[PDB]
Amino acid sequence: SKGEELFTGVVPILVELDGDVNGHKFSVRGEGEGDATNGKITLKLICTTGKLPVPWPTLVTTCVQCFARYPDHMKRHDFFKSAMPEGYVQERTISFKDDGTFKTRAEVKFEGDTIVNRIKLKGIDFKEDGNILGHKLEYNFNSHKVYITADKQKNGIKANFKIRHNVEDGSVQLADHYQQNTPIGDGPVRLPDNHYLSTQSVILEDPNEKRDHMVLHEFVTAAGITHG
Repeated sequence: SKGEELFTGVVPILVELDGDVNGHKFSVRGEGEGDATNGKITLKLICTTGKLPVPWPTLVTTCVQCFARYPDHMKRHDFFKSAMPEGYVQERTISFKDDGTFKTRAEVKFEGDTIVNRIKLKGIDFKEDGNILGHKLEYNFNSHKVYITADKQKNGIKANFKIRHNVEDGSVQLADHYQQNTPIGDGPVRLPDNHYLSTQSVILEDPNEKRDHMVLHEFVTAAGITHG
């Protein structure tokens, strides 16, 4: 169908985040491009309000899963691309184990020849000396499995996963991710069989950049289904 026809080449990405964490109001704007044909996503995210009140690794999951590499036999389970022309709504609850929680609502839609991901984030109950508000998380990212299961009742999908953050002392700050995606258009989308996304990420910096920013590389590939 359509949707999958749009991600055949490189598609620009624009990210707009407006956040409130414990009263800290910030805004992130990022630029990049996507390439589902290989699993690739490239973003540069800048904090336009100044210094980010939280570590950048906390915002990776929040700041485009339609750019995943689905194998041919599993393309009938690509919910993200099937709903894309109109877009989808990505809702998330992120529960940091020993600290506050994030609540995010995003609209990921097509704005012309550009993929736009507009997010609203509100986190509360954070420790002023925790690993999040204390900036004790390492500046790298791990590899994780994103478990995607269909949600027939809402004509969408739900996904769950566990986000290993490395802390400066060699411990791990767990961010438990609960997610649900619902299409914005009034159309027939593909509800998938149970599968997962094997994700590899890379967090870098730009040496010539004086702004609070993060450069995010994403390589995600879907698996978990042998048709039979």
